[PDB]
Amino acid sequence: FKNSTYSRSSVDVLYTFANCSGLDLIFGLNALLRTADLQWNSSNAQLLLDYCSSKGYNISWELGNEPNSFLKKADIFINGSQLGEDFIQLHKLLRKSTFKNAKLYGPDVGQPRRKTAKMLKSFLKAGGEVIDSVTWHHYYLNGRTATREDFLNPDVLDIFISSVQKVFQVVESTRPGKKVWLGETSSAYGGGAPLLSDTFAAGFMWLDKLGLSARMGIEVVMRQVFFGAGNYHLVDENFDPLPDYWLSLLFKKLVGTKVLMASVQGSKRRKLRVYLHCTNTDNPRYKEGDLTLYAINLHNVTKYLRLPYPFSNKQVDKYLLRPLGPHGLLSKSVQLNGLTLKMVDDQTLPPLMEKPLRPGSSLGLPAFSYSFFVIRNAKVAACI
Amino acid sequence: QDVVDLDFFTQEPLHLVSPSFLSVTIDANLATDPRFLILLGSPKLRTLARGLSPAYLRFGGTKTDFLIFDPKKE
Ligand SMILES: *[C@@H]1O[C@H](CO[C@@H]2O[C@@H](C)[C@@H](O)[C@@H](O)[C@@H]2O)[C@@H](O)[C@H](O)[C@H]1NC(C)=O
Ligand SMILES: *[C@@H]1[C@H](O)[C@@H](O)[C@H](O[C@@H]2C[C@@H](O)[C@H](O)[C@@H](CO)O2)[C@@H](C(=O)O)[C@H]1O
Ligand SMILES: *[C@@H]1O[C@H](CO)[C@@H](O)[C@H](O)[C@H]1NC(C)=O
Ligand SMILES: *[C@@H]1O[C@H](CO)[C@@H](O)[C@H](O)[C@H]1NC(C)=O
Ligand SMILES: *[C@@H]1O[C@H](CO)[C@@H](O)[C@H](O)[C@H]1NC(C)=O
Ligand SMILES: *[C@@H]1O[C@H](CO)[C@@H](O)[C@H](O)[C@H]1NC(C)=O
Ligand SMILES: [Cl-]
Ligand SMILES: [Cl-]
Repeated sequence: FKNSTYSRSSVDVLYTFANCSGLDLIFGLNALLRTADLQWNSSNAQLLLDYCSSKGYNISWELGNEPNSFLKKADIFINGSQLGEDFIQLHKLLRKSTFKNAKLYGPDVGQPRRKTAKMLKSFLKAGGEVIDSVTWHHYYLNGRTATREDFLNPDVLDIFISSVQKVFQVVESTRPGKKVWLGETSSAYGGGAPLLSDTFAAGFMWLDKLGLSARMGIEVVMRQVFFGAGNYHLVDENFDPLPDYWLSLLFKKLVGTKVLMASVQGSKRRKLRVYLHCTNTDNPRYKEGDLTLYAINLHNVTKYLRLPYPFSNKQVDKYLLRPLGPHGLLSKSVQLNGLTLKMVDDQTLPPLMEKPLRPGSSLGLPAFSYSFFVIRNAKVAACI
Repeated sequence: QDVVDLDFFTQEPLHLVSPSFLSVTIDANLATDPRFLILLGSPKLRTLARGLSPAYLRFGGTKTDFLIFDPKKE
């Protein structure tokens, strides 16, 4: 890994892309700029903070990426204590800037291996007072070795639960109640699994990760990547959306901020994975008290879900995603309720069209599929 | 039997996620592409980006720790 420079121009491209897209930019600062005695050298960050101030850019900050592997990446070891002190120094710089209330997130550690958990714990002891959220990273697989079977394996999906429990064990011991974010996450590291991370088959891991993150207390999940060289991109090299972009858009239209719980009465409780939130109230079709159920079927047959009292006879809207043939789960095209999802034109997203079910029918979920179901007139007090 | 009974807990919210719960990254490496300006300037890509608003966009990656700001560069 070689040092590279970037220009005011690059900063403007990035800020403008975020600003004109309605996204909130978080900019990671270079943590490997070190003084004689291995303190963070804040002088380059200072130049960037000055420049961003002078342009009225509203930007949030991070310092370093995966500091746990600095020794491997750059033959420099920074312990969590020191990194905490480095974050304290960035916080003082932000407080003296024109955006004195700017947010600071970190430390963007990898998933909690023994040595990473130790670094995170010492970082939160030293620097935890000045971060607005704890960021950590998660991948299920190595993109080089990942198989199609891995992407469909509930034993692979389930490992994420132990990672989340281990991060919360460190946070609750050092900074109880601090918000916990996934700062970088996807199916597979090393740029994704060729012919897998860009397909319908990637959607099992992405929708399960969202479900479990919400259920377990993770407040924000940051998908590696929106756009880029890695085939875990949501949008390909031709600016065409891949199935995970359509999955992500549908999740945003349907799923609300209030997290509830669903479970399957069977003991098996594998391969059939269920999540329940309040419906997104910004959705104009739906109303206060509506529920959004989402479900993953990793069985090789259709399953039929029955809603409990008092939701059994409610009007339900189905939003079932299935691949466009002929490449099955390895397709880069998806249908919603049997309609291919495609841009109308370069400026126009299509409508995402519900399929109303007959009231009191069981919820059909084909083999190797995922679906959202909105329960209309659910009248759930907790959602109102 | 392929029929499955669901149990729902609806008493109270167990958690509150950010409205930006589903956020995205751009890898820091993408700023070393000579076409950075053309790519992020794409009207088509901005339409897709707007679709995911509200969201955080994290500009970060391995390259975060190998990028130096140079105010003289053009
Ligand atoms: C399908 O998967 C089988 C194991 O899963 C179980 O059997 C199927 C038929 C479903 O009822 C599922 O709900 C069960 O958990 C395999 O043993 C079998 O070889 C696979 N393929 C078939 C039968 O088509
Ligand atoms: C998290 C890192 O922070 C990411 O930078 C990294 O991806 C980058 C960019 C990607 O295109 C490239 O294939 C990989 C590995 O060379 O580096 C993530 C990853 O996919 O490994 C992850 O480590
Ligand atoms: C990057 O820059 C710093 C100081 O500007 C220098 O000490 C370091 O050797 C450089 N890192 C690499 C990997 O070349
Ligand atoms: C930090 O880096 C700058 C320029 O790269 C250097 O000239 C300066 O002396 C360094 N500051 C400290 C305190 O080591
Ligand atoms: C910056 O952005 C967020 C909205 O995404 C907002 O909460 C905050 O008030 C803004 N800060 C300033 C000083 O404009
Ligand atoms: C962490 O590193 C700093 C800076 O090199 C050092 O002075 C300190 O003693 C180390 N902390 C621990 C707990 O080893
Ligand atoms: Cl450490
Ligand atoms: Cl990239």
